[PDB]
Amino acid sequence: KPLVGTGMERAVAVDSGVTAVAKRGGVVQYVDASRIVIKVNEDEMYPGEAGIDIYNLTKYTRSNQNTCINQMPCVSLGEPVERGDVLADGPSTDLGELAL
Amino acid sequence: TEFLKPRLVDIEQVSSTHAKVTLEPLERGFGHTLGNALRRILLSSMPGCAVTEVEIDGVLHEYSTKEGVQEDILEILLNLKGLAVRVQGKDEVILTLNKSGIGPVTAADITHDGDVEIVKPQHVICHLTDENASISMRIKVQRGRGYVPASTRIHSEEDERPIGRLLVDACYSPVERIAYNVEAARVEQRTDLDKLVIEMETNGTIDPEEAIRRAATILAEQLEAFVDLR
Amino acid sequence: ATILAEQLEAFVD
Amino acid sequence: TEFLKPRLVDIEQVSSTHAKVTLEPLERGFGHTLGNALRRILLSSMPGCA
Amino acid sequence: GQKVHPNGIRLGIVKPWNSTWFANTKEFADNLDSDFKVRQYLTKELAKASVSRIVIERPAKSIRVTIHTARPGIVIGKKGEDVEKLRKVVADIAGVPAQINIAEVRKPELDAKLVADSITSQLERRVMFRRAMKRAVQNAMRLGAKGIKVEVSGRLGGAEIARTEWYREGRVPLHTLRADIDYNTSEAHTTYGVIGVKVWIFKGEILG
Amino acid sequence: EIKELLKLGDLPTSGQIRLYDGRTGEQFERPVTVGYMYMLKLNHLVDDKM
Amino acid sequence: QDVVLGLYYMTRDCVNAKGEGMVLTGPKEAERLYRSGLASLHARVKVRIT
Amino acid sequence: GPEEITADIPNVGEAALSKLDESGIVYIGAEVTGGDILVGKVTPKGSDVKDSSLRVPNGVSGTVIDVQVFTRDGVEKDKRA
Amino acid sequence: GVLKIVKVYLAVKRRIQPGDKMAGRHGNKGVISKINPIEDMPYDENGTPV
Amino acid sequence: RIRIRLKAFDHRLIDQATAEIVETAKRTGAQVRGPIPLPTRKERFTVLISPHVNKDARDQYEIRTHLRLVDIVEPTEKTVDALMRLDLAAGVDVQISLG
Repeated sequence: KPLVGTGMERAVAVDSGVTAVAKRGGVVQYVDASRIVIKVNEDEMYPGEAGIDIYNLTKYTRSNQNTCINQMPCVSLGEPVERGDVLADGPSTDLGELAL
Repeated sequence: TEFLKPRLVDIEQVSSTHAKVTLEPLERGFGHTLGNALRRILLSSMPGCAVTEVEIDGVLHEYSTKEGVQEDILEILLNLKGLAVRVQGKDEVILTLNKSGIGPVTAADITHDGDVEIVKPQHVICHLTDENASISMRIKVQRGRGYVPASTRIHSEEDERPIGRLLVDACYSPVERIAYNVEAARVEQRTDLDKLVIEMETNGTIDPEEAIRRAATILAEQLEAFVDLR
Repeated sequence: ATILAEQLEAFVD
Repeated sequence: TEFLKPRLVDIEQVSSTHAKVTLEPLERGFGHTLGNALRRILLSSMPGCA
Repeated sequence: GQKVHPNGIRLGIVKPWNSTWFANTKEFADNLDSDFKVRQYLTKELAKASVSRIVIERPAKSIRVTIHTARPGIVIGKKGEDVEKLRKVVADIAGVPAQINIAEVRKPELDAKLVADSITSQLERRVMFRRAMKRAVQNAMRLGAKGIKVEVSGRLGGAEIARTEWYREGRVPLHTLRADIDYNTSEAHTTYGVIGVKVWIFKGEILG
Repeated sequence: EIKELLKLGDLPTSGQIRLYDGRTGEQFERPVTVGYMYMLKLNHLVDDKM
Repeated sequence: QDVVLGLYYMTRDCVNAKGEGMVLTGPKEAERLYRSGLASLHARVKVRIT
Repeated sequence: GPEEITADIPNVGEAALSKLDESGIVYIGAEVTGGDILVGKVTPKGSDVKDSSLRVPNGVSGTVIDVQVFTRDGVEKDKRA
Repeated sequence: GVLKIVKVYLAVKRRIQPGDKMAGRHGNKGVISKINPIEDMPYDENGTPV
Repeated sequence: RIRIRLKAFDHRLIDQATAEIVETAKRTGAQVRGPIPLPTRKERFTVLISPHVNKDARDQYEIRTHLRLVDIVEPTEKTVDALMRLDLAAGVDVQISLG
């Protein structure tokens, strides 16, 4: 988390797809050892396909420059998230910001 | 030779960790000498116990993940490296942490023995989320000084240990911050004397008068090479 | 050296 | 928890009023402790008459 | 049957025990039986893995096994997959909570038992016994044994008249109690019969 | 605004603190600048070049 | 670069410091007055040099 | 002939069969450094055996985090496959 | 075509050492030279090392 | 008073255990009685060493069970409980008994 940033850290850390930005908002079930499980609020939820969103976290693996790309959940269990919000911090990210 | 000798007159505990201590009376000019010498020794060479080997069940390496927890295993090893333990009799003990159920895993959940004292009952380690999840780690707490890291302790270890024991770096020194001040002493007949106000900040495990006594013995036994031989 | 040792001679073990 | 005691290895006596006390080996960051303590005492505390 | 067992004579001094527990006359026999069982099982399992010494140690109604092996990788397999498997079976054998530790044997050429096993294996796969013996001796010497002796006996080269042959190198003092004499034995179940292999490895003298 | 924010915290307005020396225990003259810079580790590591 | 800054700060002067206009019997006690804390590194002074 | 994936590594002694299983290949995890053996991979006729067994490069350490194997339909011993 | 296909993924953990390269965001490159102890660092009067 | 009966085959180990127990006692409570050595049981065994026959051929083994009697005169709140988490080294059967 850069103490002196410019505020463009948020847009770069979201728009580069290294963090697990929530597709549909709602609460959470948080099995998470394997995947973040998000229960969807009813307004964003389709009539059929009852549906809860299960995000795959990419754990310790090889990047193209032999660095380590790793995602860690930054939301707890039973915590509201909105559409477009971040859920898992990628490499060099801290709560959706950009921490090189 | 009209010199004097100092004593530890008042030892105030501001908290359980951050605690000042006076020294009185010091001679003229000696204040910064003893303060800087006790600072260097008290930051470099104090003995304190720390976590060395962590043994979690159903684990392969430290870069895996586990069932039912928040922090990953590297996060658990970092939060265990921050632990503050205070053993009394032995110099190498093995603790046990067993806990199931939804909720955070404090340091107060370790099934203590008699001679180990965990002085931080709000140190968080894990965040167990599944009620069917369990975690049973067996920590090993040695005792030394300085900084001995995992790379050097990769071949240094003689006692052939079995494979599966994660190696945590050893931050042995329990002193983190120390500042001294040379005030003006309130001596009823002398005005050219001073006091030394050492302001320690410990890990909670070390007793400040004991730390000052040990640093003084270290300095005296180092200077005996100058005293006796030439 | 003996000045400093006698100065620190008080609170040792 | 045992510390390294040194041996005083050399007194290169250049003149009758000159010396060079080569001294080895100490723990990491102890040479500055001993040297600075002795230097401040020898500068501003050693008794004598003039 | 001239000679005293080199391990057995030294258990009080320089050599330690394998089974390391206390029990009253009531539970002792049972414990022994359990130990025998578990050890037997382990031998059966970890034959391909080079295993030297199983050390059983049971405190507080819970069995702690310690397997000394030259290659932990084959005993452990994937990290905590094979060991874990072993553990439950051990527990079953005992009837108590089990705990397996695996000590890595540095220098398997200097471990006597391992050497013996190797020799036996060689014999089984129809090598010249003598050449095997030589190899055993030489290797140990190279590794830094103060001395080694090996002995093989019976139906050597499938010969009708059985005999014993033995190679010593360095010094192997057996009468000297303070000498660290790693002794052990094995048996090659060949087509012509059994061939017993003894091997003494003198690490050095202990001073106390 | 940097000066005013340094006045909200209890820090000196100039951005510069007097610093002592860990070796000699005595003050550096002419107070020095201490602050927090966001420093990065670039992937030119020395035990890939040796 | 660093060493010319250390020299340019060392051999300079200011119109008042600790030990302005005192007299010194050699360069050895000039360094002894700088180390003990009785003069400043730049304070104009009559010395006796050879 | 084809090359082979076996621990029965030659000339080299009880310094081959170590961070591996009885059927060959590094056994996962471990504190491997330089000069170790990861995948026993050597052929006969190549008293005429050799050591192509992919080892660890000089100067590096590490922990085997993952082993992938979509090998020539046969990699198995009698049964891990 | 390819027969035996075994890929093994090591993971070295490199710390920091004399010789690595660090840099801020402004173009201030640097090769980290000495990894000092905590004691020899310049501490301010509050006690924290830099 | 808490009487403690340490029993083991290895004497050194037993001694080590005893010391540890004392340490455990002494920090928490006060006036530990002391480590009193009782008589050692030397349970001997003779056996014929031949597989078939040779009766004068014999090995005479023994198991030396050592006893250490440690007593604690004042059981406090802190002290007695301290032993629960404080398990001793393996191969040493302890036997605490209050009153």
